[PDB]
Amino acid sequence: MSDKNSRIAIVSADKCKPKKCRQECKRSCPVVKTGKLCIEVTPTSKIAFISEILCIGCGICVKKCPFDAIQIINLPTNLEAHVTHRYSANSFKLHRLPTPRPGQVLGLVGTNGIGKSTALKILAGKQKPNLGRFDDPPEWQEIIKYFRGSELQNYFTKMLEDDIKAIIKPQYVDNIPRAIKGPVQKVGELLKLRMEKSPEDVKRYIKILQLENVLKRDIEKLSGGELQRFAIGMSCVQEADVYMFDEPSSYLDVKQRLNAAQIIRSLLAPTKYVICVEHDLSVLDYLSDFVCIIYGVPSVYGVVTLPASVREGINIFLDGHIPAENLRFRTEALQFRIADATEDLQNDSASRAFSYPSLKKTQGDFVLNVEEGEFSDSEILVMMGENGTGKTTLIKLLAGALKPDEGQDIPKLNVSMKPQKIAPKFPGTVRQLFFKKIRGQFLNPQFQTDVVKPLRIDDIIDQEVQHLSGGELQRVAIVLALGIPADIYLIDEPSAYLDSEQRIICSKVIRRFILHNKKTAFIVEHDFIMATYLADKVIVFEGIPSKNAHARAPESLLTGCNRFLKNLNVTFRRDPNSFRPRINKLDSQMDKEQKSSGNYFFLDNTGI
Amino acid sequence: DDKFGFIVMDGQGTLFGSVSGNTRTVLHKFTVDLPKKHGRGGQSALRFARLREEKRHNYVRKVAEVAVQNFITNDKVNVKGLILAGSADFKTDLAKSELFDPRLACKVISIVDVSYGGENGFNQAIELSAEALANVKYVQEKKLLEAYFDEISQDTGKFCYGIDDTLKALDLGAVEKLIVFENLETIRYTFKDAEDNEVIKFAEPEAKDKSFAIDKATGQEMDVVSEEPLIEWLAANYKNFGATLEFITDKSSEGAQFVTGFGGIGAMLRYKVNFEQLVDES
Ligand SMILES: Nc1ncnc2c1ncn2[C@@H]1O[C@H](COP(=O)(O)OP(=O)(O)OP(=O)(O)O)[C@@H](O)[C@H]1O
Ligand SMILES: Nc1ncnc2c1ncn2[C@@H]1O[C@H](COP(=O)(O)OP(=O)(O)O)[C@@H](O)[C@H]1O
Ligand code: SF4
Ligand code: SF4
Repeated sequence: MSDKNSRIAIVSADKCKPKKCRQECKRSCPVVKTGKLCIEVTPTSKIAFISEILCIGCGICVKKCPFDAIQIINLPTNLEAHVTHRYSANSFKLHRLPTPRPGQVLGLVGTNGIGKSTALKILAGKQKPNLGRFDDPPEWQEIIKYFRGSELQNYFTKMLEDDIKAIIKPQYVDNIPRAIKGPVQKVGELLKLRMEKSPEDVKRYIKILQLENVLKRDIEKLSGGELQRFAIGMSCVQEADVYMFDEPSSYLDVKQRLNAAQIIRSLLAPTKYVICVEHDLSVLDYLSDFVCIIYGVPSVYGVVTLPASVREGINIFLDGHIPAENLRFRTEALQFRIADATEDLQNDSASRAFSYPSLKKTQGDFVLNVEEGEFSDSEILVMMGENGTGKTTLIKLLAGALKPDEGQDIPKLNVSMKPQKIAPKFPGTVRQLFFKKIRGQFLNPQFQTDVVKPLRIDDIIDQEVQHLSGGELQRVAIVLALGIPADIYLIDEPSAYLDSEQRIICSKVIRRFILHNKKTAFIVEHDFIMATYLADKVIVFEGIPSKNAHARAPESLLTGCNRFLKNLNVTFRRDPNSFRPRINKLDSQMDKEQKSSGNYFFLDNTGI
Repeated sequence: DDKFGFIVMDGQGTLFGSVSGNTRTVLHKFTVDLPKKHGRGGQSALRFARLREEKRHNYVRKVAEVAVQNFITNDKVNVKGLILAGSADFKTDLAKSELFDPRLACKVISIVDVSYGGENGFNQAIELSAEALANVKYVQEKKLLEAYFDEISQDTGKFCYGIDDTLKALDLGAVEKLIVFENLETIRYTFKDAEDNEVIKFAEPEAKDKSFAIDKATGQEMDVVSEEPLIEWLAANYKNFGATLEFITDKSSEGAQFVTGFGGIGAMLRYKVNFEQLVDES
């Protein structure tokens, strides 16, 4: 009959100060003018509350709000059907959950804030869903009822009985070091205690993960990649049926992430149920039998789809649209420059730019070797390889931060540098920090599109850096490097802590400015997609991690990608509809043919 | 009352008239002649025919000029639209010619066929035109309304709502256009004494409303002395406030928005304001 619609109000308390404009929401609102209930003022907490029943959907309150604290949306009653859990009034609410299946791996992919982490907790038995209502400390009985008609119903009965206790590898990567310590109780101690499997289990898992060096080090001491892998080890070592992984690719390098994926899949063989959440598509494809996609606006809502297949789910993800849901989850589709697309220019050749000679940097524990290479103007070079290879070391030497043991690089160039792991260590607020760097760049329209508008830094401006978040801080750092003028810019691993949309904003940023400005940039990365878009040449690193390493001169996109991918031995085809790289299995039918041709990738992409 | 005038033509004849509620009466009619020269004719396949489209162009401006010269006194059109009628092409040859007066082509509101003309075709032109009339009405109300309103409230606050707000700003002459409705639910009442009074705004549901009516100090429950409709009071004193008036009901898109929000009500400002005051504040 009539169209079915709803209104949902979510307000962010961080953004709201009702002293500032007085309580302007209660006034202003036409519902309240009549004497209705749409917005009620909470006198104890001093927060405005908007009731969804009485609200008109007018949106008058939204544009009145001096910050942008209130958000009213109108949905066709898509969310109402699905309600799983709600944090509180006017807060994040979760919709649907991912199915678990024995003997298989089920994937999850989505943008941050969707409730991927929350979903894991509910499945874990850590949190009890309220069901968008009263549902108390684990009143699991009601949860089963809500899930009826879904395959999770059987799972919730199992969980309540405590027949199975799921093992969880914790999500937040930044949080782990502070929580766990063990200089004495290093990594080795944890692996010994947890090993329910065999004494072989300790050895086998350590070898495949490339943990051998790290056992002696303590947990707090570990680097990001090392920290992640230890968690993985415990999740194999444990005896249980259900192994939940939440973002296992985080911090890891390209070689290691693939390794993690294979080992985790081994659980499926013992017929143990596995669940996993990933931001990386290469890794996600490899692990999963089934895939769920989580979509919706960040921090407002996030719904889980029906289970799908591995290929199908990935294909649908890339279009940016889901048909049943009928939502354009992403505003713009992702595309990579063909390399036909790029501008044709004559580049500074001859002494294009500066050149570096052979370089060596030796710690006495690790040795880096570099081959003389050349850099030209207005180009960009990708740096790839596994961590511990001295990818980080090389960039620092060029920065002038590090002194080479051998070789010399004294350029008369101004360098801007962006560090790999970002930890605050700066007193002051976010805005102040940006402003010292450059005020003018904050004015430009491009910076509005990429930084300011999406995150809402305006709210962030007063907040402290210590108080801040991981991914938010990352986009800020990348932009800041770009803040100041320099002949050459250096960035180290921009993809960390970022979801799909966030990385891709970065890809466009580096390529566009470098082209306009006619300056050079070196970017290190693990994400294959990012490298393709930005670069014109690449340097590949090889050797053995935590031991020795080597670097190469810059070489063309096609040439460099063949070398890199040859090292992994996994080829990528193309999906004809989505135009994504389709992981071709080794011994894929196609794998053999592609290797013969010497083509690891298709539809090679280059800088714009 | 609301006045519409129309011109129904053929070569047999032509006819002018109006309706205003039940009222209905023609004004004038005339004829010319002409068999149809595109047959018989001859070595003059244009000689005779060019007198005849000329005599149509004489006819149709003598029609439409008389409709202007007695529908309008005091610029443009005094009526607020125009209609054309006839057999197939005999009226397309009007609305796209050099010989229908400029500024009059800008005022057509429907174009109708009728199987026959005169007084039998006039009832047919009222009856099937009903649709056109409804369309025009909608375009005027809904649209224009729904449009202007939202399209450009008048950012920062160049607005008021409610009686309290919409009236002070109407008293201040800060309201370009006042937006009411017809079935207004607010009226001006007086609850007062031996040498003084209070004016409050009341609706239907009397809860706390009846409660107050007073202030506080003197302490006096209440007595209503008189009651004057706000809609009417406004409907009749709009010139005094300089605010410009539009009455409306409930029919159209964004129509439902007014009922839920701007409930027969709304003031649009000339310049930009400071919103109502009161006193209950400290
Ligand atoms: N304590 C809380 N109170 C209110 N809302 C919360 C709380 N914890 C989480 N949320 C809400 O649940 C949503 C978040 O988390 P989850 O942890 O479920 O995200 P994800 O789906 O794992 O996303 P990400 O990729 O960003 O880690 C958020 O958008 C947030 O609004
Ligand atoms: N000061 C140091 N002393 C000893 N070993 C070091 C030192 N700095 C780095 N290393 C080691 O060098 C190896 C490679 O380092 P790095 O260049 O940071 O690698 P990546 O390719 O991951 O960026 C790692 O095994 C690391 O532990
Ligand atoms: S949300 Fe905005 S308008 Fe409402 S109290 Fe806070 S600051 Fe004032
Ligand atoms: S969106 Fe509209 S209806 Fe909801 S709280 Fe704001 S003003 Fe009131």
